[PDB]
Amino acid sequence: EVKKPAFMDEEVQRILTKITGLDLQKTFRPAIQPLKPPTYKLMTQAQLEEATRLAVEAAKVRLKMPPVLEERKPINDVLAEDKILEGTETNKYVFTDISYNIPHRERFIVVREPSGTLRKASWEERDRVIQIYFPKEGRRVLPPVIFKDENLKTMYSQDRHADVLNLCVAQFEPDSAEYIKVHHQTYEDIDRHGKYELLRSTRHFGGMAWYFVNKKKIDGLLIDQIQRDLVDDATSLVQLYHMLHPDGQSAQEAKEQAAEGVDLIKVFAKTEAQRGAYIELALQTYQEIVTSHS
Amino acid sequence: YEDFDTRILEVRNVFNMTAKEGRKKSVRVLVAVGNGNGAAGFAIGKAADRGDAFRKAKNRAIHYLHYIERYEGHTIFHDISLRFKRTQIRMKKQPRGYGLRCHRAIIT
Repeated sequence: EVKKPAFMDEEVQRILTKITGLDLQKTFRPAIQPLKPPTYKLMTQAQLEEATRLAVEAAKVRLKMPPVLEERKPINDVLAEDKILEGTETNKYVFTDISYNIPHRERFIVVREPSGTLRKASWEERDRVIQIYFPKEGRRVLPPVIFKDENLKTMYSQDRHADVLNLCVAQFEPDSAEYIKVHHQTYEDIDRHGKYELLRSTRHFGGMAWYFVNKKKIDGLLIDQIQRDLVDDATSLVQLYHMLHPDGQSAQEAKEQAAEGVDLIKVFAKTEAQRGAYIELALQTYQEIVTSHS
Repeated sequence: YEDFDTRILEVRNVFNMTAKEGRKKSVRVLVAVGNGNGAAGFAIGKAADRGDAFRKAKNRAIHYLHYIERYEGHTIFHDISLRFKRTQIRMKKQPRGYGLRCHRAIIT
């Protein structure tokens, strides 16, 4: 069976990086933090171009995409059931192995319940105690309250989606249900209101496009990419849609006609686009403007 | 010159020895003026009455307006260290939000 493309596949990362884009002004926007007096260097045009090159190297590492993983499976394993200790304790004991050189997902965290059962700690218990003994800058022991639906809606009205996601990466693990719930809610709000520009030149654009492709709702992102004159990106998105859905009618139509460039987007509109009529209209208008002006 | 503000820096009441009062009276006033937009100046006015020394200094300083270059309108372009006679001043360029941490006369 042809392997399903992955998020980290070198081909997918290439397309996702391209559509994301780069903008040294957005990637390195000034942080509202304690400030220090700036330094100054006299540089030639060769030195200045070298410095810009290093800035683009750093902007690449800054735009490294966070992992996209499937939801973890609940831990429900009972190591022992020592019933002699039933009724001798009122509160659960949580024992955590805090040996320094063990990966956190390979640590043993067990719970001795009042009934006497010795069981493995759940995912919610594992993350909480690992924060208490291996505290991570940005993360809090107890889940913050900003992730409540009402609080998240407030952040969305202020167009602070990149912050909601940066907060979800500091607090939650990539495979947790809370992580997926928040990300899928932020991506969904961007879609409904056409706010795709908020996450461009950010590490969160790749996951957003990935989510739309898998959910077969790239119509909005294509219409917005076309209206911004980013039609090379729009074609790459249709290539990613024809890569993760090879047996789709649209992918089979492009093979029949060996479509390339703007042809790929036209094929998608007729075959699998939820709102094809608009994609052609926006695509046609772009062609008219390009042809008429140039 | 409604856009200019005047501030006092020193007021001396000095007495000399003239026949009018035996020991005559004198008021020497140092003032500074500025529009808060890069233009500032200072002058000394002397008179027998304090009110007159204020007018003389205040109107003299408007004729000696320096223009001071501000980096981005909030700070000096670079560190400045100098000695004027026996008084040493040492200024430092600082980021926004730092405020004016200087001698009370320099803040004015």
